[PDB]
Amino acid sequence: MRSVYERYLVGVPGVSEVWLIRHADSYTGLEDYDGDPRDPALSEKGRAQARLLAARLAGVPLHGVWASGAHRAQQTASAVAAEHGLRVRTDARLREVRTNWDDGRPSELKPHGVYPFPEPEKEVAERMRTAVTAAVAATPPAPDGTTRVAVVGHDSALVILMGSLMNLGWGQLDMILPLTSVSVLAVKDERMVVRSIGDATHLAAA
Amino acid sequence: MRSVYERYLVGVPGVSEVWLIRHADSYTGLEDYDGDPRDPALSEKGRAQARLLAARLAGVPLHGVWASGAHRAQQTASAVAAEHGLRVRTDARLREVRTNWDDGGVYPFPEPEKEVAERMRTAVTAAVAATPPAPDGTTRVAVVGHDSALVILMGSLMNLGWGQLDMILPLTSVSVLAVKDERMVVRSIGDATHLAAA
Ligand code: NA
Repeated sequence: MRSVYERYLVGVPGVSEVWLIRHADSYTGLEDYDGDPRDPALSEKGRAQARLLAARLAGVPLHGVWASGAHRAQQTASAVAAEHGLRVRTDARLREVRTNWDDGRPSELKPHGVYPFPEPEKEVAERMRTAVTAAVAATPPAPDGTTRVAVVGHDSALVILMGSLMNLGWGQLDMILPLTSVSVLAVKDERMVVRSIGDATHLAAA
Repeated sequence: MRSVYERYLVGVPGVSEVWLIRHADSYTGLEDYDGDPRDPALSEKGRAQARLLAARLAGVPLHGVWASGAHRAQQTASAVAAEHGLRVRTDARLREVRTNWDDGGVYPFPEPEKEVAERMRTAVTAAVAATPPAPDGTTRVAVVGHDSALVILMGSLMNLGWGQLDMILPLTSVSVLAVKDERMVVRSIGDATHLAAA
């Protein structure tokens, strides 16, 4: 009967938490899209979100911080890591789904919910899952209590990961992850379970 | 994108926030509750969770606090409400789904799923309508309820059936809705990160 909470990773020894974080606001500070548009820094707004996120996470025990190689993810992760004495570790498997088609067009957003991206959903989920597993594997276990790892990534890849863990097809999990939102996973080896999704309540304060 | 944000009410102006909260731990002290097991107070562990939740929400503008008539919901709501000088308001429509059969995935309850969703959605709408708008900013109402009825509401708002939203809401978790009269959108689900705070 409690094989149902073995699959829920509840009351199970050696469960780690992964706090999936969408990066903060970018496209560069809005004097104009002044810098290199291919890898923009956080905007002035995004820098403020990243501060509120880093303050909220300052109060939590944290044992590793990972990000994609995108500047906007790195800069969000760096604010978080600095509150804890951690390095940011980088993994290309956390990059956003490929959105541009090779023939010249961008990815549409059909209402139906047929998956619209040129990189297949199962590929995105597999690299995201592998990254999450590898990050936990790379983190020494917390001295007391739950090993916790922050992972800073990108909206569509994060939702694709969470939907795959929840057995929900593209667009069934009909929500948009806020910038600097926190979604918590529970991880025990290759078992991985969604605990919470999309919380950006630290943006309510300021 | 313009149409997107209108679907999700993100960037739409007159949207209110409803922070749906599962009540804190109860059935209270020991194997043997010394109290009335039909309507238990929070446990020692539940009072601690409620303190953490109250400290988390102390820094958020809040304009109203509602709960079911269950003691464990009321006591959780009271701890939140006390940080803002608010009165706890009570609505029976926020009660847990009926769990017991009159005689004694597949939806397991005698109270059908759609009725639970309807009374929960109506309660949320009525609470927002009962809250004077914020002086400046988003009007925000905390609503303390029960795990199954909360998940049924969120699933119904996302056109998911029972079991598709395959999550259990932690005790004292916060799930945020965006509300505009009859439009109502799930923005976050199940966050109990204040219980990690050392
Ligand atoms: Na940088």
